Parts: sequence; structure tokens; C-alpha cells
Amino acid sequence: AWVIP
Amino acid sequence: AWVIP
Amino acid sequence: ADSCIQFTRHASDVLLNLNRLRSRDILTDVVIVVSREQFRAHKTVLMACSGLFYSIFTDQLKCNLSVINLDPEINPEGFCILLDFMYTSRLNLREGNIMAVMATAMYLQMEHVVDTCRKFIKASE
Amino acid sequence: ADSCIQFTRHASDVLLNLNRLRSRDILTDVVIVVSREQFRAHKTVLMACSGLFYSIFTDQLKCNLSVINLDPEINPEGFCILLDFMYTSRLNLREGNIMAVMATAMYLQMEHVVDTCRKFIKASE
Ligand SMILES: Cn1c(=O)cc(NC(C)(C)c2ncccn2)c2cc(Nc3ccnc(Cl)c3C#N)ccc21
Ligand SMILES: Cn1c(=O)cc(NC(C)(C)c2ncccn2)c2cc(Nc3ccnc(Cl)c3C#N)ccc21
Ligand SMILES: [Cl-]
Ligand SMILES: [Cl-]
Repeated sequence: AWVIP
Repeated sequence: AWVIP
Repeated sequence: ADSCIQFTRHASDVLLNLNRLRSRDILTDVVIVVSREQFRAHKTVLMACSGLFYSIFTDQLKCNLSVINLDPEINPEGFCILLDFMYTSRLNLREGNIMAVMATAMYLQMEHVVDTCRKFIKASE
Repeated sequence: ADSCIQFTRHASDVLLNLNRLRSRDILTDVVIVVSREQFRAHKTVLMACSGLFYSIFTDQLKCNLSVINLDPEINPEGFCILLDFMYTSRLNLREGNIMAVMATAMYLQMEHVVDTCRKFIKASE
């Protein structure tokens, strides 16, 4: 996996 | 885009 | 073949178009009912994203149904958030919805979403 | 919402499952005929990958057809290579098939594939 898009 | 996978 | 070349953005470009088809109600083939709230979708996208929908739409009788009713304990907002995730890769996880999102993901059989919810809850304890 | 988190591999994981459904002939809803060679597929994936199929399946009459016949000049191997690309992001471009792949991509209205074919041909001149 998860990221800040 | 294009790459060698 | 082992000599293929690959277009990095292709899968994301396909998913964007599947969400545009959903927003315009183009070739949607099922209505999911959650406590009298109705959500239109494509069976193939639901199956590709959920262990529960994969089992439902591979059944010889249920594959032909145009309406599927979920358990009355399922929260409509939690379902809406997960349906948006299926079609975009983006999950709207907030303090006020995390418990409902986790319970819905457990029911729908989406393992990585359940694990991420558990980690976010453990960090606030 | 602006507070979303994103799962990097989600779009690729969805596309892999759509190709598994195609390989097992699950919920396929159209046959594409190319010079008497038949290819089973999902209308939503075809529309998401091609300007030609997007126009065909948004038409009020053609959206309901279960069989679509392509122009007799279209090469079946060229079509097969592009159908595999739609479902995997991998394009099997070889010296012996590049001319057929480019002509098929022009017909199907897949711009970036046409451009890549043109660049590969220009490099060998
Ligand atoms: C349990 N589960 C999951 O956690 C998650 C499933 N799908 C997503 C895309 C959310 C995922 N897969 C892997 C890693 C991360 N995320 C999921 C999908 C299915 N369907 C299929 C499985 C096998 N083969 C076919 Cl053809 C389909 C289809 N359509 C089933 C279970 C899933
Ligand atoms: C011309 N063309 C293209 O070169 C390529 C199209 N699709 C792919 C995924 C191959 C692409 N898009 C962008 C960059 C690279 N590759 C393509 C797809 C469509 N369909 C839609 C367009 C707009 N909105 C909706 Cl809902 C759909 C659907 N389904 C049309 C034309 C395309
Ligand atoms: Cl029904
Ligand atoms: Cl027909």
C-alpha cells in the first residue's frame, strides 16, 4: 503493498 | 512505456 | 513466448475504462442488494476481486442470477467503499468506517484488505 | 476522497484473474470470427482495449450480438497476439509477425501498439 497515491 | 519483463 | 515486451501502464488503463463503463451503466449484468441499497456492477470484476463472488458466479445455478442479496448484517457504506476499491485500487479508509470496512472485507474474502485494516487498528491501540 | 491509500499490484492482479476466466471459458459473452478462426472473449475487456470494440459494443443494436465478424483482410495470428496482449499487457512482437500485428492494431484502433510497431520497423531499415 500500500502507498499514498 | 514498454519494458523487458 | 519468452520474447514478449510489456506495457507498464496497460493493467491500470484497463481498470480505469472498466470503472468508466460502471459509471455510465454500460454492460453491467448484476445488482448487489445490501439492506435495500442497490449497487450495479460487472460479474467478472466482482469475481476477480473477491473469494465470495468467485464462488457465487462459478455455481451452475447462481451464475445466471441478475440480483444477489448480501447478509443483513453487512453495512452498505462498507460495501460501497470496497466496490470503489475493486474498480480503482484506491481504498477510502477512515477512523469512522474502518470497523465496517474490515467486517465487509472478511465476508467478501479479500485477505490483503483485512490485513491492512488490522494493522491500522493495532497502531491506534 | 483525497485520504485514500492505494494497492500498487491491484490492477495487475485483476487482469490476471480476467485472463484465467477467459482460459476456462467462464462468463465469456462474444465470439470474434477472423477468417473462420473463432476467439471467445468478454465484451468489457475488448471495449476497454480497443477504439473499434468500444464503438461496436456501445451501439444500441450491436451491443446485443453474440458473434462479430472482422474484415476478411485481418490476419488471425495478428488478432490472436493482440487479444493475448489485451488480457496480459505482454505483446509477442517478432520479425515474422510485426507487419500483421501493426495492420491489425490500426484496424482495432490501438494507438500506442501502432506507434511501437512503427519504431521497431524503422530501427531495422
Ligand atoms: C481470496 N481472494 C483475495 O483475497 C483477493 C482476490 N482478488 C484480489 C484481486 C483482490 C487480490 N488477489 C490477490 C492479491 C491481492 N488482491 C481474490 C480473487 C479471487 N478470484 C479468482 C481466483 C482464482 N482464479 C480466478 Cl479465475 C479468480 C477469478 N475471477 C478469489 C479469491 C480472492
Ligand atoms: C483508441 N484507444 C486506444 O488507443 C487504446 C485503448 N485502450 C488501451 C487500454 C489499449 C489504452 N488506453 C490508453 C493508453 C494505452 N492503452 C482504447 C480504449 C477505448 N475504450 C474506452 C475509452 C473511453 N471510455 C471508455 Cl468507457 C472506454 C471503454 N471501455 C477506446 C479507445 C482506445
Ligand atoms: Cl434473478
Ligand atoms: Cl448474434
